[PDB]
Amino acid sequence: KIQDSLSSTASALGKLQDVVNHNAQALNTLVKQLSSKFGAISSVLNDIFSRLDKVEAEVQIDRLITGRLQSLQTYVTQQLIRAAEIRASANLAATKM
Amino acid sequence: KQIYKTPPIKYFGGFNFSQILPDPSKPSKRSFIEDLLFNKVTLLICAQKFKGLTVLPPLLTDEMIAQYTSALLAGTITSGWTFGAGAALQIPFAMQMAYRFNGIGVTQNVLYENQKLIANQFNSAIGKIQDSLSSTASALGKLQDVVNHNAQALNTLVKQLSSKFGAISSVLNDIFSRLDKVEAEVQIDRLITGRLQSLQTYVTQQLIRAAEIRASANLAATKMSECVLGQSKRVDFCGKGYHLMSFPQSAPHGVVFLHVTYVPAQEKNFTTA
Amino acid sequence: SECVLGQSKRVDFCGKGYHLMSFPQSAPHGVVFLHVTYVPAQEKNFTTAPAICHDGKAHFPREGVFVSNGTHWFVTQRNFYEPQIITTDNTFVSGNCDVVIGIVNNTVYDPLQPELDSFKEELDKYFKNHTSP
Amino acid sequence: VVIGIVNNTVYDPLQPELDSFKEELDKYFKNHTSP
Amino acid sequence: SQSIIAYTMSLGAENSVAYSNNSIAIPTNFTISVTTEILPVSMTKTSVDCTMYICGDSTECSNLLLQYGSFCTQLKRALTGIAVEQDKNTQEVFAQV
Ligand SMILES: *[C@@H]1O[C@H](CO)[C@@H](O[C@@H]2O[C@H](CO)[C@@H](O[C@@H]3O[C@H](CO)[C@@H](O)[C@H](O)[C@@H]3O)[C@H](O)[C@H]2NC(C)=O)[C@H](O)[C@H]1NC(C)=O
Ligand SMILES: *[C@@H]1O[C@H](CO)[C@@H](O[C@@H]2O[C@H](CO)[C@@H](O[C@@H]3O[C@H](CO)[C@@H](O)[C@H](O)[C@@H]3O)[C@H](O)[C@H]2NC(C)=O)[C@H](O)[C@H]1NC(C)=O
Ligand SMILES: *[C@@H]1O[C@H](CO)[C@@H](O[C@@H]2O[C@H](CO)[C@@H](O)[C@H](O)[C@H]2NC(C)=O)[C@H](O)[C@H]1NC(C)=O
Ligand SMILES: *[C@@H]1O[C@H](CO)[C@@H](O[C@@H]2O[C@H](CO)[C@@H](O)[C@H](O)[C@H]2NC(C)=O)[C@H](O)[C@H]1NC(C)=O
Ligand SMILES: *[C@@H]1O[C@H](CO)[C@@H](O[C@@H]2O[C@H](CO)[C@@H](O)[C@H](O)[C@H]2NC(C)=O)[C@H](O)[C@H]1NC(C)=O
Ligand SMILES: *[C@@H]1O[C@H](CO)[C@@H](O)[C@H](O)[C@H]1NC(C)=O
Ligand SMILES: *[C@@H]1O[C@H](CO)[C@@H](O)[C@H](O)[C@H]1NC(C)=O
Ligand SMILES: *[C@@H]1O[C@H](CO)[C@@H](O)[C@H](O)[C@H]1NC(C)=O
Ligand SMILES: *[C@@H]1O[C@H](CO)[C@@H](O)[C@H](O)[C@H]1NC(C)=O
Repeated sequence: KIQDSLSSTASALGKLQDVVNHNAQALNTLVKQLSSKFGAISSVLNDIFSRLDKVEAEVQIDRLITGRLQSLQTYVTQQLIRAAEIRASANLAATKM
Repeated sequence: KQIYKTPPIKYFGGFNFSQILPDPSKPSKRSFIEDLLFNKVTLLICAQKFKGLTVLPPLLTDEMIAQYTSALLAGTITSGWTFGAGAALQIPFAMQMAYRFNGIGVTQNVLYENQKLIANQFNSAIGKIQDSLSSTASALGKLQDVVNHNAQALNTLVKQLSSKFGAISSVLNDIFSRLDKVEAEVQIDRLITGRLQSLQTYVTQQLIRAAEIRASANLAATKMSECVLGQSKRVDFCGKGYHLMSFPQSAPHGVVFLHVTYVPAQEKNFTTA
Repeated sequence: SECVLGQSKRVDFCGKGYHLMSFPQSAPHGVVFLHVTYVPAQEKNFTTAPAICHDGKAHFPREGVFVSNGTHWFVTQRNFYEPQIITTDNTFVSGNCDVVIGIVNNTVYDPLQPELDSFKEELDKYFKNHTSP
Repeated sequence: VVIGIVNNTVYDPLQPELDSFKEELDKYFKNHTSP
Repeated sequence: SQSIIAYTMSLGAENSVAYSNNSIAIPTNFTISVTTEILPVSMTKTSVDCTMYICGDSTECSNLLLQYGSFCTQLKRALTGIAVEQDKNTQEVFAQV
């Protein structure tokens, strides 16, 4: 009877499913984030340098570097939280076994 | 709650505890095993912390932690395991160990009939441990990266303030003596926000690390409650085998257990119905 | 799951002492447990020996520990003073009494002793009731 | 009903407690029937 | 007759156990005691508005907050994860029957 119950519905393996979804939704937001302007002229670094003189262009890009860099520190910090939860469930599966 | 002490006579039925009980010759009251442990973990750069990075001393001094451990080892060899649940009740050691055997599934009639062999077999085991601890440099690895991660993280904090973050210079005084005050406030903001996000990052990592030490001080407090103050029925919790007892030892920023376990020797086939 | 829905063998988990049972109580943003534990009261010391030799063979307590108050020996529970007379029902034999150290001498009365002292004497009374004529 | 049971003899401990007394009580009968 | 004093900590009342190789101690009585114990199980749920906190009642601030991308959707997503988790902490303790 166990064999049919596992294959009955799509919510049986839910615990192992949101683990792989949360690790693929987090990547998409990281990729999609670099289309944002953060208050700069444009979202492309190449076109900023070819429209503004060097004295002023150093203001816009710093407003774009500090945004892309902060959007990457957030991703690491979230992973440190998640890795401390799986570590709490690999220490329970090592006790069940 | 009380600080017990072992009697002057140290004849515990043949078992030799000289390696774990306190040693009075040394200026501190630390056993022989505790000395090897304290000489294997090492705790001008500390004077290069003129930026405000200080280290506070722990509340419990080392010479007082060695007294807690002494009472654990002197109330677990005279009173058995009765002192963790009420009034400590003395019991001969050769007779207490007959109760640890009785809790495995082996009747007590085997300990007395093999008392001399078992005592020597336990005496040799404790001797081999002392050399194993001092054999390699990876024995105390778990207590080592704890002190490395907390001093390697401080150096990156200090070295981080030599960066510019897109400003003219990394030195704060020379920015003011070269630019008019109307726009010198633009450069300094780049330098006072980088130096401030480099310090918020340090705190956040400490909150993560302190949550993984708190999860190991809640396992050492369970190993001491169950393995030491009793006999554990949980398989593979207090050592690989059938548990018998344990002996705590102190160490820098940690604790070391000495699990004594029972393991079956050679076997023989048989026919059963 | 353990203290409330059962009795726990983990020492110093469901209270300070030997656990008996527990009661939950609700509270704002938490729970409160009421652990009921068993603690031994006053104690008295005795003199003990690990085995007893009667017919040249060692004897060990089936459950309990040998104690004495000076005159003659007894076997009692581990955690409550209740002495009982040594009897073959209380003990089991394992080998002769020379290999063991610390063994002491006393007498073990088999549980059939009342089953014989009230019968063999009765049978001897029966035997004397029929041999005389 | 049980599967795998095998044949052997279980020795009564109470029997020698009477067999040695059958060696005594019945012997007393043998010691008393003959005269 | 009051002042502030500084001393050294005491680890507890010193005790000595008269260990001997033919002496045992058996308790002749027992007592029953009841001990309390308190444990937190959940904390208050919270939600935060994207814009009213940052650009409150200003029409010229909310429009340029959109150039920062999907930042506060992550905040809504993160705080909702905590909120829905707090219902599991109470559903796993009291709901075992
Ligand atoms: C150690 O414990 C033993 C076991 O209880 C004590 O021996 C027993 O003591 C009781 C009370 O003293 C005796 O009962 C009395 O016996 C006399 C004998 O004539 C009788 O006249 C009284 O009416 C009463 O029944 C009991 O007989 C005795 N056991 C035996 C086998 O004689 C012993 O006194 C204890 N010793 C110490 C130092 O505590
Ligand atoms: C407990 O009881 C046993 C038996 O009742 C005691 O063993 C007996 O000990 C005596 C010594 O006092 C032995 O006597 C010896 O006889 C040999 C000759 O065979 C002689 O050369 C020795 O000098 C000594 O007199 C006796 O043989 C021995 N009984 C047996 C069956 O071996 C035992 O000593 C008692 N325990 C205590 C602590 O008193
Ligand atoms: C318990 O073990 C210790 C350590 O092995 C013994 O101390 C040794 O005794 C021998 C015999 O004289 C010496 O050669 C060693 O140098 C001692 N070692 C140390 C570290 O001091 C001790 O003798 C043993 N206990 C008993 C009762 O023999
Ligand atoms: C005797 O015990 C052994 C196990 O030590 C049984 O198995 C034999 O020994 C090893 C272990 O599998 C194999 O290499 C042998 O081939 C085994 N023997 C056979 C016949 O397979 C062995 O079966 C036992 N024999 C009896 C008679 O009890
Ligand atoms: C175990 O013993 C029993 C009785 O001692 C055996 O049962 C007898 O089996 C024979 C056949 O060999 C029959 O003729 C008898 O009628 C059986 N006795 C009864 C009371 O039914 C049994 O066969 C033995 N088992 C084995 C495996 O030999
Ligand atoms: C002795 O035997 C006679 C019969 O011969 C019987 O009546 C009597 O009760 C017996 N007495 C006892 C004490 O058994
Ligand atoms: C063990 O298995 C074999 C084959 O699988 C079978 O012939 C034999 O009867 C079995 N033994 C018992 C006691 O059932
Ligand atoms: C047999 O009976 C006689 C008395 O008639 C007695 O003296 C003798 O001891 C008895 N024999 C045995 C072995 O009991
Ligand atoms: C108990 O120890 C003392 C001294 O160590 C010794 O003289 C005595 O024989 C020991 N008692 C037993 C029963 O071994």
